[PDB]
Amino acid sequence: SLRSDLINALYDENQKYDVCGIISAEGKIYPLGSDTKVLSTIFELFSRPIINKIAEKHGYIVEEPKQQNHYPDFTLYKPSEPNKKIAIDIKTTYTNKENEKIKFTLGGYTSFIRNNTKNIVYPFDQYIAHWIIGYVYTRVKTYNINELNEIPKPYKGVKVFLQDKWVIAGDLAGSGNTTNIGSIHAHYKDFVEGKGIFDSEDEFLDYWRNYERTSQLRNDKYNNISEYRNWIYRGRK
Amino acid sequence: SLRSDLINALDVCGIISAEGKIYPLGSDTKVLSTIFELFSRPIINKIAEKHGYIVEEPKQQNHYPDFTLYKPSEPNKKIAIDIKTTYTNKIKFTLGGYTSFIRNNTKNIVYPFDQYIAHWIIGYVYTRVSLKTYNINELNEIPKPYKGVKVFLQDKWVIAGDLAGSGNTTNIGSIHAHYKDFVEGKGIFDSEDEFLDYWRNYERTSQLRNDKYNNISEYRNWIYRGRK
DNA sequence: CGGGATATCCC
DNA sequence: GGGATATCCC
Repeated sequence: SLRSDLINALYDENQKYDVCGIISAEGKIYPLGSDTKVLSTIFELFSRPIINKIAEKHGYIVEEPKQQNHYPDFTLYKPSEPNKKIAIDIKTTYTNKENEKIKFTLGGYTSFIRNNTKNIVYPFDQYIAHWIIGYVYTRVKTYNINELNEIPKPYKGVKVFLQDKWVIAGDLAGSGNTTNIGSIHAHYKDFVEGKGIFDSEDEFLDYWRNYERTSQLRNDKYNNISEYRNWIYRGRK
Repeated sequence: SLRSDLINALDVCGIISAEGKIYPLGSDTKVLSTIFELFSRPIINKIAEKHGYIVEEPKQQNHYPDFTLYKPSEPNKKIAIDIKTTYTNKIKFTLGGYTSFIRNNTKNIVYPFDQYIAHWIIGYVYTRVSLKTYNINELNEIPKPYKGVKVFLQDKWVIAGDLAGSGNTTNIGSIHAHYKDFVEGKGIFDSEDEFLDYWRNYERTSQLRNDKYNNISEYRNWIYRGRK
């Protein structure tokens, strides 16, 4: 399927290559640093061609944002069906020891999920799927092309997975002032297998559309999945 | 000097795999920020060596500055260098938080704020204009996500404005002007002392700033008032 | 854990 | 001018 093939291509290309730097028209090569700002940029760029090709095999079109700060990284769809869109977002995080617990920031919880047309390419309801391509990496002179093998890398053991956002979503925020949804805090395996805490995508969306911004307000409402469900049981009170 | 030299030392089109496949750039700003920083590190390190200065980047991620230069002899004469980028279709940059290291000497900074003697800003300005990969010899067919790019070096305090560069992330806003004013260093502050005092007492929201000051005129009237 | 840092932009 | 975009830190 579009999805099986997408995961297949990503895992293959990744388990194969390694980006080692940026290159100028003149042929000079600048190495990379081990900050997630760099690696994020790198991993997003490394994925766009693959996404494009797979999207093409399945007759989908691929569109990116025209203005920045608008979700998602890639919007796929078929013209003959402009309402069943797929949202693909590439998220990155790191690890020092291999197979350690990781967590991702999964997007704002006061934007497009609350206001159908807020900071999003297309109105929220036009998408039927929200996929996250997560990358996990381990943190470890200009150059000539003929040197492409000696340039050192600021990363190791790069792992990647694709999973539906709601599935790997957690019940705790990923950020404070930037009010981001936090993912589950787990091993790479649970992400692949989709061992999340929500039962449905409606449960996911409800919990975050009502999540209070601060622990003080949440202390009155709910601070976690257990209290959310109790909150529901009582009649949202 | 170290400064004129770097000024003097001062067309990337993709990332490359050790294999040799060239992955293009996205026409965005988070991309170019990363690009421009990577492009700068070599230049800075080459010039730094010339002057017997050590270059240290951060270990922790949310730690200013991008680069710390210094002679192993004079460890309290450190220089802070930070790369900032903006785009053109007058411009403005975000110049760093005004609630961190400028109010708390050792907060989110590689070395205690008191050990730095200069805070330089290397600014890049680009004019914003392929989902295929390419090969080394195809470099001439890859579409660029930017039409032009200007760069400048300047002291942080000289190009600082009186309005915040961001709300929830509380950044210092630069002056809102032409590239030439940046290079000219046509600021609004009279000194680095005034720049620091203005941003040290800045309130986060407008309502709180409403009974203090929200611009340079107001700050000056507030000082005369006896800082209240 | 949650608040708030890192950089830059938009309604 | 407040709050979006991505991810991290203690």
